[PDB]
Order: sequence, then C-alpha cells, then structure tokens
Amino acid sequence: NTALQEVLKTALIHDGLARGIREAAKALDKRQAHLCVQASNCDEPMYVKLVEALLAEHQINLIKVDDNKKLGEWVGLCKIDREGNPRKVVGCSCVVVKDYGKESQAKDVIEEYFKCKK
RNA sequence: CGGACACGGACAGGAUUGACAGAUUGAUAGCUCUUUCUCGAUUCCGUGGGUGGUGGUGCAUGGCCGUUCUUAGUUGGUGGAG
Ligand SMILES: [Zn+2]
Repeated sequence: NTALQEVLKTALIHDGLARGIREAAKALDKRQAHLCVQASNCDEPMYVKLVEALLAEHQINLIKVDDNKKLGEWVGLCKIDREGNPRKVVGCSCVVVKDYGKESQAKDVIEEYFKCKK
C-alpha cells in the first residue's frame, strides 16, 4: 500500500503533465516520460486499450487507480477551497511523469517496477 | 483585442491559440470556407465591471496665453469728514 498512497504524490507537485480535453492523451506521444498513472473508469473499453498500446509494449508502466474524480485533487487544478465547491474539476484518465527532478521519495516507484512486475 | 478583475456554467470520454493548400480578398489577412494539424489551462461564453477616446462641453473647470493694458495707475493701517 506504500506505492499507491504516498511515494507518487510527492512526484505530482510541479512536474510535466497531461491535463484536459485536448491533451488527456497528448503526452503519450513523448519519448521522455517515466512511470505514469492510469484510471480504471473509462467510458469505452478501447480508449484504455488505446493508451496501453503505447506504454506496456514499451519501457513505460501504468499504475491503476479507480477513476478521474478521485484523481481530481491531484492533477493541480485545485477545486476545493475554504470558500469553495467540492467538484469544480474532473481529472484526467492518465497523467504522466516526464522528470522527477529530485529523489525524495522515488525509491519505491522504481521498486514497484522490478520487484514482481520485472 | 491591446474589454484588467469578480460571479457561474462549459474544461479532462475532446475548453482555447496558430497555419500550408486552394474558388477566399484590396491583399502572403487562415477574414471566411472546404480539408486538416499544432498550441497547452493561458482561456472562451454568460453577468456585473474598469478601459481607451485628436468623442462632446473652454458657458462645468485647472494650467497657460491674449487683451482695455505699455498707457500711469492700485491699496490697507491709523486718525479727520459723513
Ligand atoms: Zn457626436
């Protein structure tokens, strides 16, 4: 439970992402992105087959989560506030990590890759 | 758009920029249109809003200048006249 809860959220503050309706699946076209994350609630079953057709054949792995509404408070557009509303953004299916830039808590995402998923 | 900012919706399962071809036009303005890529949450729309103005009004004014006015005039205080 260490991989999905805490070691990746620190790699989501100010990195390079794929954010919105004209770029949810734009950053998959980049040969510059490391370990990404993917949501298991797509409306059509081939759009996730569309995006794993990039990564899983290649050197890139996805992490499953539930959906792109629990992912909304992670992507960067803050919707919840002291004087705010609960749901003013609906997040992406798949945001990628192109560069960590530092090594605070990144030893477990790379341990997530080649411990059992090899 | 060079209409800041504030309000909600449209913004991640397809908001907003740009652009070659061509019948497009005054025009190598992608203006529009057919076709179709790119840009990355910056925005666009709705509503209140500043804003800019060689737009009005010099009879609402400030500054300035012009003039009788380049001729020798103007004024209190303090007493006196009323
Ligand atoms: Zn008029």
